[PDB]
Amino acid sequence: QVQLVESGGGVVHPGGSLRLSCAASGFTFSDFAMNWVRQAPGEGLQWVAIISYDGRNKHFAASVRGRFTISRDNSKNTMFLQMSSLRAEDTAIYYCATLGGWFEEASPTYWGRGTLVTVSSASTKGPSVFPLAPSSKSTSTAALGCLVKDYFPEPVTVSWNSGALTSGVHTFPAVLQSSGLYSLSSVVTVPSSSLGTQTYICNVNHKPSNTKVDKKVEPKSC
Amino acid sequence: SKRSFIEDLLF
Amino acid sequence: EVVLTQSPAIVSLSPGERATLSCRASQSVGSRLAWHQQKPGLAPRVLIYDASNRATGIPARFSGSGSGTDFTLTISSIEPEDSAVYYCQQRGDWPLITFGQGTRLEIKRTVAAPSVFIFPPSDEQLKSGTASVVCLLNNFYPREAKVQWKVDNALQSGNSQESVTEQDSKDSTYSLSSTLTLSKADYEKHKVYACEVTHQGLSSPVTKSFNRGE
Repeated sequence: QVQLVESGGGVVHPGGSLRLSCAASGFTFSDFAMNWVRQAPGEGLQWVAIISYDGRNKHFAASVRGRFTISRDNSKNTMFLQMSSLRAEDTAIYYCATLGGWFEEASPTYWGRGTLVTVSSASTKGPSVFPLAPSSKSTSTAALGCLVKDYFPEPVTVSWNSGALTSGVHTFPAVLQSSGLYSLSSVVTVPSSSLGTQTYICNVNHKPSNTKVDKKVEPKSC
Repeated sequence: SKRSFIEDLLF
Repeated sequence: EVVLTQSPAIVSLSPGERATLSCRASQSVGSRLAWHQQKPGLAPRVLIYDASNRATGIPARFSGSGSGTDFTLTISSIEPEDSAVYYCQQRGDWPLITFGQGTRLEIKRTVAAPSVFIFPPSDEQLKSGTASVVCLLNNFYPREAKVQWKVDNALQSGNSQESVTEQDSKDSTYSLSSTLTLSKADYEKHKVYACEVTHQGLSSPVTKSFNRGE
């Protein structure tokens, strides 16, 4: 299958530089012009840059022109976006994509998975995982969860019982607290009859700061 | 190349 | 150069009905217009290309139309799975690609009252100096919900933060979590910690309280 995978995302200090790469597979890379598209935390798509099939034609949106450079290697099916003089507005999810070309018959549109870039002077800090234990806060089913507090930057991924527990899980979107740190919570509804019998472990992954924290949430005495 | 010649016009 | 404007900003509709999304271009772009779908949390996916042609794996309920300056995307039998944001994108100025600001489709469903659960702070966090009290509202519709923390019948402010999951693709509900962050000292100085929920599914405002050490 066709695949576009971006890499290089991370936190970068304001004014600093970061280099994003896009690995292509499953299609003739050298035939397609390649774009970068970015998306602010809750905003829409914003086109950023385009690199021609051969690599001698480039264009950049005015807001990143003079700070971003773009390159491609058709022998590795890779493309690179070199960002410099980064500022707060550049904080986004960054996608690489083919967006139809210029032919009368539009060429296929592929979208990458995307990579997160955070432009911030704050330091990378791992999560403190605190239990949300089941208690008399149940209906008929019981709710339990994990509180992921004071981490930077995003993403954290939460799975339950190593992904075996998927039904009923809700991982709320992360919120930036008054401290410049992120707080997230993940919950799951389970049968109350299994609280004394079945172990429930939340698996918090924070790839930015090196941490994999596993927390067992035990029912409260209640 | 042909295609490159037109793409220079577009750019 | 080619600005795309999308209307409406938001559209809420019941399943099986028909949505019509508009994208107007500041200058003619012929048929060189495409529609993308993004379910938030996931990357975009092309939906319509050349303004009327479906892309791979796109069901036939989706249909595009128009040319020149006016364009429409039509969804005929709305499914809950179509809860998403839709973007239009022109390629007429091929070195200069532009996107529209986006249009969100929310699926209407029967009104569902929230399941409200309170979570006392964990002793482990308490000895760190902070107390986080979590109020969870689970599987409700519509989205509009008012969550108000009260400590010893004293309404709170500035010390709460809320986060809403995206609308679920199958049951069309929302879930909300309000987090009350407190000092270890202020927490131990009070007894009644409540979370009052106001919602269309509730006949009267509902208060969810726990008494510290009780």
